[PDB]
Amino acid sequence: MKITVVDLGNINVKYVGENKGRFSSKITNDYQSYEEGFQRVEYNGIKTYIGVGELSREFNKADRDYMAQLLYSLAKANTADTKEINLTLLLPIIQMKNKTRLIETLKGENFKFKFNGIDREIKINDLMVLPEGYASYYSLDIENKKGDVCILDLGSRTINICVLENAKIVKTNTIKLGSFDFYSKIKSLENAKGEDYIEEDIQRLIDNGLIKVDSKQYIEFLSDILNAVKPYVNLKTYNTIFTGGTSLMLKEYIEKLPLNKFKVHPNALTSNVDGAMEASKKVWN
Amino acid sequence: MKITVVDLGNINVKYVGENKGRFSSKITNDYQSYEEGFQRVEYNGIKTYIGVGELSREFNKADRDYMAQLLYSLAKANTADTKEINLTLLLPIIQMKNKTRLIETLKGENFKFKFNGIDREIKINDLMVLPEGYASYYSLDIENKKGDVCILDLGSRTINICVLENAKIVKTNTIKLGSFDFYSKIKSLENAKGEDYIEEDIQRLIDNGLIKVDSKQYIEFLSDILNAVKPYVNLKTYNTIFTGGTSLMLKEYIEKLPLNKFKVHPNALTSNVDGAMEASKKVWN
Amino acid sequence: MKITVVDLGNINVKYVGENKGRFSSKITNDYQSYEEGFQRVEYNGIKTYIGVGELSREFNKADRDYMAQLLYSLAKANTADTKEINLTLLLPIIQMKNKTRLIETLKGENFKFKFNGIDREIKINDLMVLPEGYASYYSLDIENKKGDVCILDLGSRTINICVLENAKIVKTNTIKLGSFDFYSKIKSLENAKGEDYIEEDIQRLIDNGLIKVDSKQYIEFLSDILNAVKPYVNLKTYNTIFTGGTSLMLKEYIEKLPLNKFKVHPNALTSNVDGAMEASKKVWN
Amino acid sequence: MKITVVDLGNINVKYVGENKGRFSSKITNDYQSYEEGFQRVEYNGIKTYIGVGELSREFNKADRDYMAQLLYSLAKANTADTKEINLTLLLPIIQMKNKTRLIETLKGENFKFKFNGIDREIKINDLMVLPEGYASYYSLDIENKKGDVCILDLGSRTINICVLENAKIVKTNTIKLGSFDFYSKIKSLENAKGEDYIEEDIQRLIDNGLIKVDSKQYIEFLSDILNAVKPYVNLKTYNTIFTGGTSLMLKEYIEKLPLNKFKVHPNALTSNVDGAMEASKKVWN
Amino acid sequence: MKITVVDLGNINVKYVGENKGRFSSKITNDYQSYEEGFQRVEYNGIKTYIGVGELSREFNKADRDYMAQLLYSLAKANTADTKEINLTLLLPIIQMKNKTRLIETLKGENFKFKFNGIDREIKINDLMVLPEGYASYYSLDIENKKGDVCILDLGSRTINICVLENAKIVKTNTIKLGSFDFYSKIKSLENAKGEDYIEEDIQRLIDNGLIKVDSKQYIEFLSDILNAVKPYVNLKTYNTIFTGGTSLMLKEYIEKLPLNKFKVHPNALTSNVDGAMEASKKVWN
Ligand SMILES: Nc1nc2c(ncn2[C@@H]2O[C@H](COP(=O)(O)OP(=O)(O)O)[C@@H](O)[C@H]2O)c(=O)[nH]1
Ligand SMILES: Nc1nc2c(ncn2[C@@H]2O[C@H](COP(=O)(O)OP(=O)(O)O)[C@@H](O)[C@H]2O)c(=O)[nH]1
Ligand SMILES: Nc1nc2c(ncn2[C@@H]2O[C@H](COP(=O)(O)OP(=O)(O)O)[C@@H](O)[C@H]2O)c(=O)[nH]1
Ligand SMILES: Nc1nc2c(ncn2[C@@H]2O[C@H](COP(=O)(O)OP(=O)(O)O)[C@@H](O)[C@H]2O)c(=O)[nH]1
Ligand SMILES: Nc1nc2c(ncn2[C@@H]2O[C@H](COP(=O)(O)OP(=O)(O)O)[C@@H](O)[C@H]2O)c(=O)[nH]1
Ligand SMILES: [Mg+2]
Ligand SMILES: [Mg+2]
Ligand SMILES: [Mg+2]
Ligand SMILES: [Mg+2]
Ligand SMILES: [Mg+2]
Repeated sequence: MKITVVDLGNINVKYVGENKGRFSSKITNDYQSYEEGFQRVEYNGIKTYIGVGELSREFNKADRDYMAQLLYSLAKANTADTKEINLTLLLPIIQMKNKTRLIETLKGENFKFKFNGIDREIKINDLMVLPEGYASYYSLDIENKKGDVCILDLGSRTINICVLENAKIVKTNTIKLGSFDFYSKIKSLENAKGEDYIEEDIQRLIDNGLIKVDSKQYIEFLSDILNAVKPYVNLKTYNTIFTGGTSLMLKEYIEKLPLNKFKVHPNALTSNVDGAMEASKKVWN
Repeated sequence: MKITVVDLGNINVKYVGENKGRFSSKITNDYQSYEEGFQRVEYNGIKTYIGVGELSREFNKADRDYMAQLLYSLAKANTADTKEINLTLLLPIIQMKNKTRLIETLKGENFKFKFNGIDREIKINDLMVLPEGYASYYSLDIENKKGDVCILDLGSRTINICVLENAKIVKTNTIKLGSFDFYSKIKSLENAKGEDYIEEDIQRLIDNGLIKVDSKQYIEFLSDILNAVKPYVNLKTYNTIFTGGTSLMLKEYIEKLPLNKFKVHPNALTSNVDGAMEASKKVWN
Repeated sequence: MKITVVDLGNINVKYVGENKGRFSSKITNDYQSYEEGFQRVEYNGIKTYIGVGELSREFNKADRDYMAQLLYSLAKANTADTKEINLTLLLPIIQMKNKTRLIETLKGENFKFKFNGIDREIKINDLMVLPEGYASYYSLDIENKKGDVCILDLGSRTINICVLENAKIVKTNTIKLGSFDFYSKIKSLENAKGEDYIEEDIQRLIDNGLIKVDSKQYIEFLSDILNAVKPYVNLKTYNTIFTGGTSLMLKEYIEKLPLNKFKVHPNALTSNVDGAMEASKKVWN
Repeated sequence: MKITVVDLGNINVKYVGENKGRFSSKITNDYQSYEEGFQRVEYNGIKTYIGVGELSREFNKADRDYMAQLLYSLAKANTADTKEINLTLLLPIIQMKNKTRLIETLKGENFKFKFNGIDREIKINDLMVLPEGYASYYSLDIENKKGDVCILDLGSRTINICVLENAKIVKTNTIKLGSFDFYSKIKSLENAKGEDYIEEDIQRLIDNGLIKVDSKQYIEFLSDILNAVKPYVNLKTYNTIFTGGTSLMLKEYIEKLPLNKFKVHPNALTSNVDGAMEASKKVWN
Repeated sequence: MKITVVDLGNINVKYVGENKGRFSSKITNDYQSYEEGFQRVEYNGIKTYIGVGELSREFNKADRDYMAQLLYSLAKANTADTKEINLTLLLPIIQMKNKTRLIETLKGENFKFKFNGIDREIKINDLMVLPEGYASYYSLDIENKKGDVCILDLGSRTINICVLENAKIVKTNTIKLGSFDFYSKIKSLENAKGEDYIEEDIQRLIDNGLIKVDSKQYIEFLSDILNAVKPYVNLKTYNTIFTGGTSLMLKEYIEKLPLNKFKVHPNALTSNVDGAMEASKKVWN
């Protein structure tokens, strides 16, 4: 009946159902004393405190314990009364076969969990999966659908390329690259001097003004994500729709490019989710 | 019972049966993840995603894996219920003997294939073959049949000449030339500067306004396709019927010629198919 | 006085001067702590660690920062005492005009650089440029020069065709294709399952026995590089000289072809360099 | 002052001045990257690379862009110092009136051109024109001049007949036929099987041993060029002087004919040029 | 003359010279009455009792009072007679520049100290520094040097990764993680109940059987140190050499991994020291 979309992501989880929103992908099974005060979920006796701790850098995200974050998002989006829903997950455009390993464990499965002590249960009627990037196309404006575009989802570790002709995909590819490698690069020189920073506590430092990131350190990352797309796409052609949070981290610089036709998608952070929302409406409704 | 006509072509496939239409000749056996979203066919365990990828530039088109495109066209034209049909293929006017190598593999053969996952089967009662150009004559209007005409099919790589006297052919020839060489010429100067274009993604660029093709670049191609026909035909004589997609690419210029009597065939893209359709009606029906 | 030849290439750099040799085209500007242990060069304050990192997939290789690799090759080939030399670079056969943008920045220019901390300087008397493929002809044996041959340089991303009549070139063309697309194809299915491989760390895997490349995966690449040469050359004619590293990657299979006269050039990896070496001798000496 | 003779021909250009010689009639305006390496001429901003490309099959050779080949021959025959010369062109024996359209554009005209980058200029004092065949008579030996002969110039597409009584012409005619039609005939069956040959790259194949031309395929061409001369000449009468390159292509067979008196002209390839050379000497000198 | 190697470490000091050995990194400046009975060193009037007390958790170990432990190790390794030696210290692979701040204070410096009341003096001819991990490669067996390996030094707080191709390093990185965080995790739940344990007195408890460490508490730490290496290395590739004491704390579990090729280095505790010993021999001797 109700429909929900969950982009697990590697550093941010983005859910949209009856109530939309997002949070961080950090998950930790470590023991914690002041449980009342964290965001936590206990599934079949194992507890996880979300929003803090490690990052689960594992690739191939159909097996990276996509477990407590999913239920937490389901609880946070819908309400306690809801029992049966329809899930529309978003896997990368190169790992779409892994849905076989994904449906077998979720479809027609009843999940009971605490969600901060207020225990509840939820079932899913049917599961659905879409590739990242492709979904963001549907959220796109009509003016861009007609032409030949190139959805370029710049994730945290995955760049997903989906070249769309007049309402038909042509090229579909994935590249291992994103903001995470940039964070590793920054820490490679920061931790070197005397410090102890890591990939998780390094974006907040830039936000709060401790890491003096030079203007050209972003230019290098731009030219590195564009020296990995030439074999598959010519950006001057194929009017582009930059999406993903990484785009907003470089929006002030992506607009100063020698590209003849392009744009940065509005609400890029939630585009891949909103488009999948439309698609789910089209299918079930 | 039912009749179908399939012009495989080198850059466009054109089929006409219960439901007419066309598509691109691009075929690729490359692995693709998001299979659901492409147009695909799996024959005896080998899969092909049609409409994207390579071009299969091989000449002598009786052996260029005329395999998945044919079945895809058969499925797209007729319906799932249909089992037995009559095929009327169109080989060039110089490769008509190769029908021997063509009939032996198709006549009385049952073909089973997926066609985007909805597996089906089809048999062909008898196979028939006609030369390109000659067939387009039958689709021609009556006013032109009476006179002495010269069907000039300007394909992508083959110019087929069929000189018809009063309902009887006289001269029959094939020339290696067409729009593909023009595309190669354009890329020879475009890719030279800094670019990476190829023969496949170069027509769309002209359509979408990135390649500033000069007016005389078409004039050169016209005079090059006419400096290859003088030995066999004098165009001023033999009222001509330009056909093939290449003609429409030059219709605005072919009409400004110093030729005493000529025309560009209407629906030239599908003339060679419609005429063969009439001929098949005449034979079986 | 001294003469040097440098084929920058896209995945391998090949230099021949007083001391010949080669290395990888990988270049990275990323900060590195243990500088002593890498191969590095600092030019006008920007440092580059060669042999590791990215690949610089940019086409039109007259602008792809052909900068630190060139000086590194110059230092590694000649000795510290040498000051003035003559450079004979090798551009592709379709980008030979870009020498205008190449000579203006190098001719009569003194370059000072570190080369692993032992700072030195070097000047070049005059610059010279030759097209890829054509140069490899001169390294060829006499038995093949007399006839009508077709130098077919199968690079990593560029196939360069130079058809030579009796000591005179006829056809000259470039095609965007090579081993890099094959690596992308392999990773398209390897990274799909659960892995994280990329075009750079994928050949070593084949060498060390982790990627079970099927025998027909090479056959597909052969027939794909031969379905891109028919319009320009008929391989049965024009006795062929396969060159480039890609040929050695397929030497065991290129010899089982239905071609009437052909061969795989010995030391194909360095043929395009040795031939240019002869030509430079002829010109200056 | 100096004198030059230029037989443009349809497949071979033959010039004789201070330095004699010949080359191929192939001309192409197509863009080419490695300009240094071809034989090229740029006239008033349009460039042509001679010796490669198309063939310019147009008849009535007073308008077939007789433009870059002429200047190239002039430059190659004479030297850079020469400024004013006397031209003696050779039109067919049926198109001798077209000299009106030829003199108006050349006489007293200064032509400036590059000739492979070494720009130069040249003027012509007066222009002269002679018919093909007739000129070859003057190069003939004295033993044949006295009698009643029949100059039979077997060109590539034109057979020129000039019947000479005792130093006076009687019959003068032209026939559309020659080696080009034979090449078209050969390709009509070669390209049919699977191949892609054309009239331009088909003689070299015979020379290099790929086309197994049967002995009687030449006999058919002989009897076809002799079934087109009976109405105008009886070959048994009128002791004949076969000239033109086509004769050398059939010299081994023309000598086995049932003709009472005949011969194949020595240096037939250059006879029509040498005779015109004598005539020019007679007129101006 | 004599050579010594000192790995200060964060929880263990490891020295190798004329006499090898190790001890604990605990250092305390606190006053102690029964001085005779402890291991102590007094430098320029400040005394330190080694092997007991605090731990000096400071990172960037080029400034963490690397002072009394160093001299104590020097005295314990060599003998009283020795005056001049050569030091080969081991900094992490990300803090190798700090050698600048290290050499300035030690090179050519005479140090006088008590060493349990028997005052003595020592000078160092020259100082040398190597990165952790890289040094352990030299102690490795020949069978592993030839291949492409990945030295993975699992320290107490630092994981040092050095990817070695055929005798050449490629990737060099440091990660803040190790056994110390595991000890903090254990105490987080032990001290919670009623206890007062700390990171220093918690390993001995496991050894002596008071802390019932579950088998999966080590598995969590394994998967946490492997969820921090995927971005930089794929462990299935790059045959690995686990080193550092942490490896021995998990040797019984590291061998049950789904890794295709790996091993735990013998004498892992002293590998990083022995390899540096070889390197020092190579350089000075
Ligand atoms: N400057 C800026 N950056 C943002 C904002 N929101 C997200 N980002 C960046 O976008 C990245 C999130 O990547 P994400 O789209 O979640 O990757 P995914 O989880 O793999 O899909 C983070 O690294 C952020 O730095 C924002 O509001 N401002
Ligand atoms: N301008 C224009 N060109 C067209 C159109 N349809 C087809 N063409 C051109 O016609 C060519 C197709 O050639 P085709 O007839 O399929 O060759 P064949 O496959 O060998 O028979 C393409 O290169 C197109 O550029 C059209 O609607 N407009
Ligand atoms: N099997 C094998 N392959 C090789 C060898 N050397 C080079 N190659 C292949 O040749 C390719 C190098 O292409 P290259 O000639 O450098 O392209 P270019 O840089 O554009 O000129 C690589 O992808 C290698 O896989 C060899 O010794 N054995
Ligand atoms: N066997 C042979 N044939 C030749 C030779 N030279 C020229 N030919 C033939 O002669 C023809 C040239 O015809 P040509 O006299 O130039 O015709 P034109 O240009 O119209 O005057 C070519 O088709 C060649 O096959 C030769 O040395 N040997
Ligand atoms: N089980 C076991 N563990 C050991 C042994 N020796 C050392 N360890 C562990 O290894 C760790 C020492 O780490 P270390 O290599 O000194 O880190 P570093 O000082 O930063 O280089 C300690 O936490 C010990 O628990 C041993 O013999 N047995
Ligand atoms: Mg994403
Ligand atoms: Mg056609
Ligand atoms: Mg190359
Ligand atoms: Mg002639
Ligand atoms: Mg250590």
